[PDB]
Amino acid sequence: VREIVHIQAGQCGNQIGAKFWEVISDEHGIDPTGSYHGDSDLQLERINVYYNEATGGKYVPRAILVDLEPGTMDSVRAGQFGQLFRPDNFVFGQSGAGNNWAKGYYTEGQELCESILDVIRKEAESCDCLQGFQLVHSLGGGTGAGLGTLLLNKLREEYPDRILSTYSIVPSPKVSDTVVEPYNCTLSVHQLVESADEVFCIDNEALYDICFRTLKLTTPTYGDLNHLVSMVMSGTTCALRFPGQLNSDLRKLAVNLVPFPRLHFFIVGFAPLTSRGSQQYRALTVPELTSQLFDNKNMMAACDPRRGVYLTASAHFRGRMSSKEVDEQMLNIQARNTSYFVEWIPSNVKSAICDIPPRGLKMAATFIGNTTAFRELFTRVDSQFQKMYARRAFIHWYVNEGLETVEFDEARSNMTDLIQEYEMYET
Amino acid sequence: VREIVHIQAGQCGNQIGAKFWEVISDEHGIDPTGSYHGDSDLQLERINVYYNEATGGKYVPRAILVDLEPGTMDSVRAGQFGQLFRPDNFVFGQSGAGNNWAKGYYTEGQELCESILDVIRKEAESCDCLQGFQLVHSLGGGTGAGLGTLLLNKLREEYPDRILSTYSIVPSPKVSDTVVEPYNCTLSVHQLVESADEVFCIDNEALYDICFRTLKLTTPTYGDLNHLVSMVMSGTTCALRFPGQLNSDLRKLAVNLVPFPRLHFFIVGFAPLTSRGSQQYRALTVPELTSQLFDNKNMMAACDPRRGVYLTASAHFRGRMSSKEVDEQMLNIQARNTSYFVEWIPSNVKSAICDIPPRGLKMAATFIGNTTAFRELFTRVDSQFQKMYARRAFIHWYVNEGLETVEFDEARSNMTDLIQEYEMYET
Amino acid sequence: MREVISIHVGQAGVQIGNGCWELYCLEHGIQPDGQLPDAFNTFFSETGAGKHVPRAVFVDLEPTVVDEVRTGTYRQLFHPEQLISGKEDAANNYARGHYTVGKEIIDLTLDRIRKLADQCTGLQGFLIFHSFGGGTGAGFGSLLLERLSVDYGKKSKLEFTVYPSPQVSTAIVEPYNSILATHSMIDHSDCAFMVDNEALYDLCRRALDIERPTYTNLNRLIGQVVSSLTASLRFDGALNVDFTEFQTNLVPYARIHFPICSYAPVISAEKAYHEQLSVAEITNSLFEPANMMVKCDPRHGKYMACTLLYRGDVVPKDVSAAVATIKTKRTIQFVDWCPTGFKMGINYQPPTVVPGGDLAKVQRAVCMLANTTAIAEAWSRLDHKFDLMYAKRAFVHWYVGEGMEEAEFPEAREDLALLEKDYDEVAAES
Amino acid sequence: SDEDTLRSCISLHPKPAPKDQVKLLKHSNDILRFKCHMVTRNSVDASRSFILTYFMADDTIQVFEPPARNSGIIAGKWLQRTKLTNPDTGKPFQASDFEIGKVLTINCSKFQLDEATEYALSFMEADPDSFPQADLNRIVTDFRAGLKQSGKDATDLFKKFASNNKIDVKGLQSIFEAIGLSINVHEAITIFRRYSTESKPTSLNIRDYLSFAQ
Ligand SMILES: Nc1nc2c(ncn2[C@@H]2O[C@H](COP(=O)(O)OP(=O)(O)OP(=O)(O)O)[C@@H](O)[C@H]2O)c(=O)[nH]1
Ligand SMILES: Nc1nc2c(ncn2[C@@H]2O[C@H](COP(=O)(O)OP(=O)(O)O)[C@@H](O)[C@H]2O)c(=O)[nH]1
Ligand SMILES: Nc1nc2c(ncn2[C@@H]2O[C@H](COP(=O)(O)OP(=O)(O)O)[C@@H](O)[C@H]2O)c(=O)[nH]1
Ligand SMILES: [Mg+2]
Repeated sequence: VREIVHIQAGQCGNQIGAKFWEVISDEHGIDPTGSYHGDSDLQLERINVYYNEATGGKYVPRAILVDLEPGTMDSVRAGQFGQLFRPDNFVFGQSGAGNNWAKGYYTEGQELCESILDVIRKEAESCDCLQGFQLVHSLGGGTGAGLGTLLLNKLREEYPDRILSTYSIVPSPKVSDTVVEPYNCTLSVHQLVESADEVFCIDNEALYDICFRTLKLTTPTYGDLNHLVSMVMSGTTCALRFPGQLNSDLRKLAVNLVPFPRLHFFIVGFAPLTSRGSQQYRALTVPELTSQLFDNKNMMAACDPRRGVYLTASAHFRGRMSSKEVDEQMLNIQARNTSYFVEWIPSNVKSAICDIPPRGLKMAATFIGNTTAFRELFTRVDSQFQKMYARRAFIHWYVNEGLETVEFDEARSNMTDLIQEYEMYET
Repeated sequence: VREIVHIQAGQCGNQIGAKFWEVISDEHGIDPTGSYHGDSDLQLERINVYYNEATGGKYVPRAILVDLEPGTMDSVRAGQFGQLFRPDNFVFGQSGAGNNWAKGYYTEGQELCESILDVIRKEAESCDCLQGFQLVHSLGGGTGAGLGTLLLNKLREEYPDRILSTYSIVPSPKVSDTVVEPYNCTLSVHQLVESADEVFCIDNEALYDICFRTLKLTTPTYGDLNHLVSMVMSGTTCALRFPGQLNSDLRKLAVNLVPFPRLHFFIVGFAPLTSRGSQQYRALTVPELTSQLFDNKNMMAACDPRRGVYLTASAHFRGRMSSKEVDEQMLNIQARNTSYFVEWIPSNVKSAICDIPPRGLKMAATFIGNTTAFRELFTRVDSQFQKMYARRAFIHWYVNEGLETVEFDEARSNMTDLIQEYEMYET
Repeated sequence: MREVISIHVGQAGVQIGNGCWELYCLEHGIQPDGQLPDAFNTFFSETGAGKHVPRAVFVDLEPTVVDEVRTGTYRQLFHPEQLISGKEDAANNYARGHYTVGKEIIDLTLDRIRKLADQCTGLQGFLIFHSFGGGTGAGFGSLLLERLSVDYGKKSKLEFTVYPSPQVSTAIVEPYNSILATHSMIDHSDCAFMVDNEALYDLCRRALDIERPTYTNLNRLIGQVVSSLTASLRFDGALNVDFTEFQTNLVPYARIHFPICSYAPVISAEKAYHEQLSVAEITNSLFEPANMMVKCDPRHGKYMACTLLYRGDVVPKDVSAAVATIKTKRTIQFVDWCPTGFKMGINYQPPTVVPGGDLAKVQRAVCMLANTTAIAEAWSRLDHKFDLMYAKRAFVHWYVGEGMEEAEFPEAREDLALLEKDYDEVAAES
Repeated sequence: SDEDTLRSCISLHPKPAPKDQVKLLKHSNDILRFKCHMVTRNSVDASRSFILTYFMADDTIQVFEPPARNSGIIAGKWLQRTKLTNPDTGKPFQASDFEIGKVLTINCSKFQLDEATEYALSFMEADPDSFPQADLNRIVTDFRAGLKQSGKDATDLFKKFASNNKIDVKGLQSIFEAIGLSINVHEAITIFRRYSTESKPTSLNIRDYLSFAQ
């Protein structure tokens, strides 16, 4: 009884959310009509984690959907799992996205915020217990970055105790899909640092790179890209859903991985990943799993760990397996590469094992880590922001909404201090 | 548990290595698909030396494929045993070979070296132990001579203890397949002397000669020539793979046959060999094998031993025979021909016996020796080098890559001292 | 769901309107009578029975061009109220088309536009078509734009208008009218696109292999661009792009707004079999100066911001590689103070071909709108031509007699000079 | 080589073995291509499609894997042109051993032939002596003899075993099994190629089949 509330915002959040709800529906074995048709009683033990039950044995997910324009909403309606979602949980506006952070936060944000909050209050107060919230949104856009952070602050006010774990999309450094991203990203960073307990950063360039290097897909579409992200959310909350030899929920993750309140940005990785034709040659076991997890190419964020150093890291293993072999790998990988860990924190690598692996895979693992290599990510957006801010023109679109120019100075100042915060702990 | 890593670089090495894997697969009874369909339990004792196990009951070989152009890999994919190789082990460039040592070493070598090493590191650290590496390359070429020596330097840095045994083909003195070989050969030798523990030299002209003399072939192909090379390939590692009366591995071979750090270039030979119509009438026994082994015509390298003197020699015997018979012949062959052995080292002939002979042969033998006759081989390349080094114009192709001309002077100086080194030890 | 209203003024606007609406009907599958043998609500309204009615208004001060539609095949589709015709045209006079004759009909047309807006619950912007050289395109268009600015405020007013050609010209008084319309447009317009006939003639001759084009061929090429821009709102795609999204990224300043247009692939039926036309080929062709619908070389200037729209068989991964290759081109210039510069849109609905058309059936297509300082070359040419005529006062009496006070001539000259400064100070670097 | 082995046996000087110049010079440009797939337990490899190439000038088999998008497998030449010996017969492979529906063991891997190129089928038909599987007269005579022995009307067989009044390859096999005689998949396709009145020989018609049956 550790119910988790799912919240989606914007274009990216829904399409990732739509693909995410397919996977856990498959793992528990939920028919698209909402009726249970699975294959094991273990699926019904703690189905309360993600799904609610109606009168007619028809499982409805704890999902809330938010957008400024209905274009994204209707695509979800026609999706394969479209009938599953609760009809009243769809909350949407009737105005263009605008791709403006100030417009999304202030003008249309306030109108939707009051209606959205009561929608969440329906789901929040309908469970015997409520562990935390889970947000999927984009930072380069205007609706997810703007309205999502507004909802994030309000959620903290009403429910301070609960874990506000979020999944975010980081703008690409080489070529990106929006000009005004450095404004939107920097402004959202200031809200995210103080409010959100746990933030996972995901970059599209790594996703394209992983598919080309490993899976050998010539034309990897968004369906493939969102699916790789879809594993990670399923893996993290799996400890709640299934038994194991060492349980580790979200609150365990934050305690171990967060040494200081402001250093909580994380990198994630998933294993095993193999080309469809290559799998026959592989000898998938625990030692092979550890090889991919600590390999820098499997990281889903374009921040090479070797350029920085690690502080904390946590790994989960799924599947019936010897506990000893898992524990030995944590020791060997830590002692072998001591140059990338801080001396003043021993035992930087957490381990946990869960009984039931996902479909098709005899055992799978999930990696979540925290490292100073994020200083590369924030330097890229800072250098672009200064070139943005010197040419004071794009501020025009933000001023008309009502944003004061001092906020841009404030947003960079806090984010600048975040950069040097990672710098000093390297010593 | 003395695993050996095999690496194939270039056009020449890949074709020989492809023929090499056919023999090893045949001896152990491994299917081209990788399944085991052999006939004896003894084949499964120590297959770990050359093979890894896959999940689906297949066996994958410890082979890494290297070349600058994709043309050589596609033929390997078309090879009879092409499926056996691991798909990810194929690392290739996208540029012409160039037949240039400087271009292979500097321009394309650095780009490939980083990618190749991590592929090697996968196999190197995936096994319980690793005794030595096994490289197949040509010296007259541009890819295997240039890049092969580069990887040889890096392998020594990471793995100083392991035996870096290599197999090389020497440019022919009468007619050869490339004009600029003495440049490529001279540069390679300086890397070869200091880095590699064991080097066996092979000459194509002798491989023509033995096929015409003994095997009586008027249309021998590269299949027959590479097949003869593959015999010495399996014989040397045969002591690790099978039980015997007197075991002798690589490190035993290096200790006995190498009296001084730089005098380690070796000549190889195999017995028995017969015209394939006359094989019925041959009274093949242990003394008959001894007659072939020390016969100069059977030597795989075109450097007549009688013109120099011997320092060390070693022979292996495969099959069930008498221990006294093997030991007696080496005493007789040493005393009967004392004029070709140094007085200051007695017992110049090392022996070994292996229980299981190769398929089709009731017993077989392998001969490896070291002698001052190599001074003939280095004289041929050195004398040519002086002629075209005066005509400094060929260097302009190597100059454009970035090679500085004193490297030619440095390399010849080392080769000249190596020639002098064999001169002084004749006394 | 959400609606866009199209407004056409002048002979050119009505002529382009004819080509644009025939493409909409074929794409959606609507018969010319309004019946059928989705995104219909975006451009069309359901009359109650089977017929569909479009959201468009046709305006001209002379009846000939409007009466062609009234007697044409498409006459059944349109509402008689939407077809508004004056009595006598402006005779290539801005003053006549603004003060004397324009004000006779301005409030009549505005009622019909406002009446159409009542049915548009999700109206997000307007589309307006002009010919700068014509009297009605400039004089009447300025009066309509000024009214709509105060009538509706923060509603996007996007314009797609015909710029005078560098050398090809049909009206002598053209430099006078274009400058006068420049002053009214620059403050009120949210964003205005430029195309010129001289560039289209060369494109309609070289790439599309037709030796003797007419206005009819040029109008269909214009129609393709409008359909591509509106496709992201009409149909599904991996990356939806709205009008507001276009407005924010393309314009860096208030007065720099002017973008340019391009389209690819533009090819004949014969050459289609010889080229695969993947994402790499179409994107590379968009950047050559030959494909510009405005006859100005981008190499003279620099690029501020660009937008690409992809239709058909396009995978997002291949888009990133194509644009990344674009970034490596030293032949392309960007200002340092704008590093990203790109927004990409991918839509699944492929282009629709026309019976008796000029384009082959390409499975995928791409459209580009970009902002560049190269347009400053065009403004200088018009500025120099005007000065010679005004120095000797060659046509002032015609304008003054029709309500114009002469003080307007130096003021409209001054604002254009300020605008040329604006493009120059943007082109400066720090 | 093994050819050199025979030279060594025959003469004290192993004079070079003569290659069949008549066969090489005539049949240099003749190549038969066959589409095949693996019969293996691996689900991934079972879905891989291959094209087999047999050279008549020198009796070699070459196997190529066409590139497939989003397959994740490095396609290309799967087997070089090789002088391979049939494990079933102990003799070098010949063109008569290549039959549609016949499973061939190549590189001790198991391959099932699926389709053949238009020239390969036409060349096999043009020389019935070397390709009994394409000898239609033998098939027709055996079919007529079996029908007479069974005493079953062909019209009733057509009504019983045809789907939508058309006979598939499986349907023709079913009819042959009902009579009591075997038909190879190559023989059925030869029947379809000769008799079927469509551009692509995938089905037979009632009057057309009766002409073949009577
Ligand atoms: N590209 C293009 N331009 C056109 C077309 N028809 C007219 N034009 C432009 O229109 C200009 C002539 O002015 P008009 O077409 O009469 O426009 P107007 O504002 O209505 O002028 P008036 O008739 O006096 O009211 C020419 O210079 C053309 O550039 C057309 O079909 N295609
Ligand atoms: N990987 C992935 N990225 C997406 C998807 N949809 C949108 N994005 C990214 O989200 C970023 C901003 O999109 P935007 O429309 O502004 O989202 P929103 O305004 O927050 O709703 C773009 O750079 C896209 O690359 C998707 O389905 N998959
Ligand atoms: N014995 C033998 N020699 C070969 C084979 N393939 C190539 N060679 C020889 O290798 C020499 C140099 O070839 P090259 O392609 O430049 O070798 P690489 O560049 O070092 O890989 C030539 O003289 C060839 O005759 C083979 O299969 N067997
Ligand atoms: Mg007019």
